[PDB]
Amino acid sequence: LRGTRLVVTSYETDRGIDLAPRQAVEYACEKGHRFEMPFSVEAEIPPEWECKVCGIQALLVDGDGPEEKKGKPARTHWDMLMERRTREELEEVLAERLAVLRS
Amino acid sequence: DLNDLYRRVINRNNRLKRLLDLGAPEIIVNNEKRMLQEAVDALFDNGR
Amino acid sequence: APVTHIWYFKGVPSRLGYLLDLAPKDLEKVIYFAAYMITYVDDERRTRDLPSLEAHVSVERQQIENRRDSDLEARAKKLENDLGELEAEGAKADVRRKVREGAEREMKQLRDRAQREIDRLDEVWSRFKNLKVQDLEGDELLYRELRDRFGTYFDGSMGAAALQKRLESFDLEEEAERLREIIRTGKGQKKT
Amino acid sequence: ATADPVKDYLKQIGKVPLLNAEQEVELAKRIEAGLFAEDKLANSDKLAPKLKRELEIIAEDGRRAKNHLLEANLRLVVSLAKRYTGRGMLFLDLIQEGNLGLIRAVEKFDYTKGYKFSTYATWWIRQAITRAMADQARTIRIPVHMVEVINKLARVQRQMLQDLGREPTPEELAKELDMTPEKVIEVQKYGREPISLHTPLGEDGDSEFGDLIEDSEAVVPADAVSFTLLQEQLHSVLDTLSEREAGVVSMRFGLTDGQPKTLDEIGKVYGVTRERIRQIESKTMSKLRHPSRSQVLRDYL
Repeated sequence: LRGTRLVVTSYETDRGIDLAPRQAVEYACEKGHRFEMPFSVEAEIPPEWECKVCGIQALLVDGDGPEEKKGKPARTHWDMLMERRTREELEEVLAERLAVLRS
Repeated sequence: DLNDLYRRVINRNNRLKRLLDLGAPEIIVNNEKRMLQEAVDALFDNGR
Repeated sequence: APVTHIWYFKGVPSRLGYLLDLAPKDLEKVIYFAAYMITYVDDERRTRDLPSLEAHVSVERQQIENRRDSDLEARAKKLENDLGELEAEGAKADVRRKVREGAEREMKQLRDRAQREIDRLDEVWSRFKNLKVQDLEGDELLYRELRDRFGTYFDGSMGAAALQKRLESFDLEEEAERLREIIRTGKGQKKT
Repeated sequence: ATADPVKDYLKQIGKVPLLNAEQEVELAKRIEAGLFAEDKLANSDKLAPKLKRELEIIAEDGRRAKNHLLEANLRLVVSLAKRYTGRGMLFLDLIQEGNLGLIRAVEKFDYTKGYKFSTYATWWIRQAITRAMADQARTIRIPVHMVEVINKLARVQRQMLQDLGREPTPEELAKELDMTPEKVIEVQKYGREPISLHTPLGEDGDSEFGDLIEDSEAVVPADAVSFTLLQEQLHSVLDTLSEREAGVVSMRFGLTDGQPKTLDEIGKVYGVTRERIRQIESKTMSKLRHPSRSQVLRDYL
């Protein structure tokens, strides 16, 4: 039989090569974890990353990251109740339930 | 055959994570937890 | 959720059983969500507050007996009303006695229910008296009853979380000293 | 704790009895009133402690009603999920997915339509079960629409085979399914299940299917030594060339460093013009591409 893992290789070595320049950017975690990351000089620095210690969101040493609201927390039972029913129906069922409870 | 066991573990774990924060009765939550433990047990030692 | 390692649970001898002194059947029942385990009890507080709980249960039993005698009086009044309603009526014995037999059976089953519930109250009381750590507890209904009655003064759990909580607060040195003393003094299968 | 968990779950779910239509309507009303009381509490009106206590009590009652409905209806999920058994997913996984579907349905049910609760729950349970089986049934996942197409093709092929009495040809299915034969064969190919590397093929039970697969992307020592010899021999041929020729060739092709520099970069070192770098390189290629130095390098190509 013949088989191949989807992996590519090159006839090439580490000796006798000059490495391109890189810059170390520092990131900090909420709990105090700090780490360094090497990036190419001809690169853009993203504002947010994941931590190398506890796998939580982390920002740069200098903070310039605001919050943009995401639109998909809506799903609850309350908003569906608003969508399905008007306020008067909820008020009258509420009044009936209080009446029977205090009865 | 290790990919299947890892997939079982991850599926059960993700479903449990969804159930816990969704808010559910103790019956199905406990059943999910039992399934997760059995999945991990089958991963480590199978048929024991 | 935490999970257990099968090697340190199943392989004979059960290492968890030996360390915690739990029979393998009890451990298997606990980890696989079939019975609760008590992981904490406040002995000094319950010993101090025992008089209040005793007073509460005695008051409950006295109220139960009061309700029992009230029910007896109500049943007697109902029987007298039935007798007055069907005194001048002329019919066969069974026709006029069926309702009285039904009322008597109702009273019998009512007092049987009262006896059963006071007995189960006593059972719960006794169970609370002799509660200790690593005490497995099936019969979900009984656990819920005991929790709602006296939810404070102890904690219970299920699954590998209970075993984790126990292993966290476990004094190895004291148990080792106890084992060494028993080995020095005790003899028989206990020593082995 | 028993070796079989399916029996344990089945015997556990049956303790809670069933419910009637009026009970369902009353429970739904309790849920509605409890949630509206919860919203009123969310509002910052002080009101009175007794009214607040009553509102909290009815909210707890509504929560209890929702729970009770769920335990009562778990049996419907169990009944529905049993006809999807097989096809990869196990029984309990299907049951739990159906339970999630039932919870979703209970979250979005109303009694003004005057229908028994079983219908909406059945629709949502089947939807959830089929979606889950579409997403968690194959090691190499396939989108929902492709799985639907595969199922449609399989059903059509089975029906054609049963009715006609022969195996349908690709053209027959293509004209029946209204798609090109290439699409038909592609859909047939996508659906296959991977074999296992641990299937024993040794009659005595020692070998496995995975012990006879050759690592195709494995460094063959002969090839590595051949490439090393080629690399060492290439430099010597450049050595006999003049200094400038070898230098410009090496910089242009980056043999020494691996970075092919531009013509301006090469000319910066020697100070010659761009056009000069263009010409000097050409003469070197003409020299090497001659019947006087090619023999040393012909074999390696």
